[PDB]
Amino acid sequence: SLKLYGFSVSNYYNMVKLALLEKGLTFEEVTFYGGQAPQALEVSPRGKVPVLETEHGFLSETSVILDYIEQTQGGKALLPADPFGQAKVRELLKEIELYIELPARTCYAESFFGMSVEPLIKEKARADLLAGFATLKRNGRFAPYVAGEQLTLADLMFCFSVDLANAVGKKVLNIDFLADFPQAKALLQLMGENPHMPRILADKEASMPAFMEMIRSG
Amino acid sequence: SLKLYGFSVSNYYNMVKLALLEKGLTFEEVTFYGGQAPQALEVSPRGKVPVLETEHGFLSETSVILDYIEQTQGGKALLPADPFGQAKVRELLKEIELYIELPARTCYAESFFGMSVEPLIKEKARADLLAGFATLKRNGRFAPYVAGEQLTLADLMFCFSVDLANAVGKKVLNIDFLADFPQAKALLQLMGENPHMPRILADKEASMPAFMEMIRS
Ligand SMILES: N[C@@H](CCC(=O)N[C@@H](CS)C(=O)NCC(=O)O)C(=O)O
Ligand SMILES: N[C@@H](CCC(=O)N[C@@H](CS)C(=O)NCC(=O)O)C(=O)O
Repeated sequence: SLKLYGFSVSNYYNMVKLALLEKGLTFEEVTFYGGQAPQALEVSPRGKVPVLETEHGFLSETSVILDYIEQTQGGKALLPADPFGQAKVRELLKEIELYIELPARTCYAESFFGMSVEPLIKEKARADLLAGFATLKRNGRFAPYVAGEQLTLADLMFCFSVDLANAVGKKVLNIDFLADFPQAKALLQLMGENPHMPRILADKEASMPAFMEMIRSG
Repeated sequence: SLKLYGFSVSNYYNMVKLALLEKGLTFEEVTFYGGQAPQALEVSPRGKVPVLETEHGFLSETSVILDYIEQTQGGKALLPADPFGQAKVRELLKEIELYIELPARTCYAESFFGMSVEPLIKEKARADLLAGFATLKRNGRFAPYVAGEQLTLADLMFCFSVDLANAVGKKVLNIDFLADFPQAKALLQLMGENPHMPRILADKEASMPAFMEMIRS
């Protein structure tokens, strides 16, 4: 009965969507843009997307949602079998989220929505991203996947964060992070050949006009 | 065996320290300040503190270290047994980290280290902290603990984040967040009565001059 609330232009939503698809699980998509409206905050407490509705109620936060799905659902494992290896996947997932996705996100207004961001914000984003990509290069195994030889949750955070982060680099900061990170470049192409990727990208394109109208409205 | 790398002034280090003490676990403390030095990056890949050393190698990131401890170690459980309840604890912990601790942290230079922060950063922190405290109010159960009737990992993130965020509020932003959040004020006093808190605070005070000296040079 799992329901995934969010929208197909959301990168964090697509991470959960890809996990569900990779694991062959049944789910219903519900269009939800989150935000600060009182009715939105009742679904998602900080107004963030995605949210997973279960028999027990709503769960928000991609990393938390993925762990819940891994614990409770069947289908292909997206973690290794040993505790320390599981924690390494989660370490890499958290590094990409905190030190690549979130800093890149501070510039998405400029890179994607045509609205310049403050110089101080770009300065901090540049430093944080340089440090984030350096952490990933140092800690990632890329064998070929982020954590080693098998697809794991960390690869979902990677493939839907590093693409946008690189676009922010080239468009906003004059830096092509992937140009000198061939391990990462190879993985991004490899994740692009995932059999569920065409579905993800098709749904994203199909959903883009409504999302942009939502933007221009508020 | 377990070694905990970091320093007792670090709030993230203290969260893991408290989890280990609360679980009755043996561990060794190793003074480590992280940073961008090559030798430090070998231990902690983003240069952050704390890091746990296990028989298998180093793990960084407090939330990750706490989960690893819960999954592998003996002692008092700091999560409920049911998987949805565990996820709700982790949601609350993540929300405190991302929406309270990290925005507050953008202002620590001023609140703690005598270095004034830019207005743009102060105004962002104000709006983020107001929202993060609202999220915690609406999602937390405070019964009396963050997630319900029992102490969990989310209370560790809470008791070592919300103290500092309130200090930022009063000193930097002219807002006392806890003044209108009685369930949180009450929880913070309860956590302060934990039998391991005096050791944590004494170690912090003892470690302060060396930390400040590292900062100066
Ligand atoms: N910490 C959240 C962040 C997710 C997030 O920032 N989602 C974006 C869409 S990709 C969002 O909810 N934006 C709408 C808003 O912030 O109001 C998570 O990990 O799931
Ligand atoms: N995401 C990290 C945050 C750790 C963190 O910011 N620790 C601080 C000390 S409390 C630190 O390593 N600061 C020194 C530095 O950034 O170089 C975690 O969750 O453990």
